[PDB]
Amino acid sequence: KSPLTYAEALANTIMNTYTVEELPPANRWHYHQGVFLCGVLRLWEATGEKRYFEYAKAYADLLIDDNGNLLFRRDELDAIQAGLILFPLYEQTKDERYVKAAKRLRSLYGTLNRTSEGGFWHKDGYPYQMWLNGLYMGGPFALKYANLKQETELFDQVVLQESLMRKHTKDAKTGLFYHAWDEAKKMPWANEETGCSPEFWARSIGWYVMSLADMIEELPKKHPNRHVWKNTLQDMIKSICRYQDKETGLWYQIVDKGDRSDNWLESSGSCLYMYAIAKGINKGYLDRAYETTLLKAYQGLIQHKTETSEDGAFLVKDICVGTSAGFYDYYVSRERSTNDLHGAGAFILAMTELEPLFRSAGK
Ligand SMILES: C[C@@H]1O[C@@H](O)[C@H](O[C@H]2OC(C(=O)O)=C[C@H](O)[C@H]2O)[C@H](O)[C@H]1O
Repeated sequence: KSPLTYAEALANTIMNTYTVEELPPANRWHYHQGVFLCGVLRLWEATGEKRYFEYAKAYADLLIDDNGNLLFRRDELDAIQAGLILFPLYEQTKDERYVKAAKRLRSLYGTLNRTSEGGFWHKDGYPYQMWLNGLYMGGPFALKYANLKQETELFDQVVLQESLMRKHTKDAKTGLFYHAWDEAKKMPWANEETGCSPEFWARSIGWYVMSLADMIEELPKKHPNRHVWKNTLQDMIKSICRYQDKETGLWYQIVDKGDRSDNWLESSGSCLYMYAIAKGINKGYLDRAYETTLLKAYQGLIQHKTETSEDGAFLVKDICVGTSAGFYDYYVSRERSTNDLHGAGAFILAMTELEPLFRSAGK
């Protein structure tokens, strides 16, 4: 029941399930594998087991050639996320192929379309729409690159993107942030007055809090946002925990509507909150009192969402598949999948930040 034990169990199950050539979407550079591999590389640093490092490197090498060339969806913030695996790979090998690949992804920022205030469109196919998920897809990578190449322009970039998102999607009443915002107000889900989508979808908010929790330490010392983001995170975590499931300790697909019978407890979102809370506590951004909420979620997660198959495979169920911006009925109707990379990555990542607290609990 130690966090890392489950993390390795799930990691090995996924790796045994897919060769790096099969890791879905097969032979594509995408954030599905990106988040899972970020988890795998984090587990590597925590255990020192070379095969976690080698598996991640295998996927990178399948897509990045001898000259650092990489094929990717050029209009999506989503394409940048996997770039996060390039930093630990480069730091360990010093192979310039990874820095060259990272530069191709970093060069995308200047080619992307933006809203009138400068917020990146989530994709070319989603004109003038900012989705919370985008903060994680393009934020952390930008800061990691900023520190690697001493390009301060990227600090301002992330600060702007984050402020624009919070400004347009944060709900005063609940403290939760709406999934998406359409400056053009052309999408059917765009509120005629605010331009926001109608629901608080767990994972989207989860991507946001994990981002804040990880990006604070990347900012230069004394940076104005070290305090802005810490405070934003405290308020969001406070808001989020107000909706934790009293019985299971988990969170619902649609955060603020757990009473509805068509709603349900979703795994990846819960894990992302667990990660942000654990991370926040370890870095001193959140009151250590949150440890109980965290350990309660861990208990419910393992108890209600995990099991081992007759064959010995560790399974995490109720992970929502890739999802777009929409209405309530669309969100609750999303396919629930077992070991979907969205959830596997979130699960493993959460276990790596949880472990430390788990071992110092009571001290
Ligand atoms: C190409 C597919 O586009 C969407 O269906 C999904 O990606 C979106 O949803 C999510 C998510 O966390 O569910 C994250 C991305 O930021 C967003 O673009 C699929 O995952 C994509 O494969």
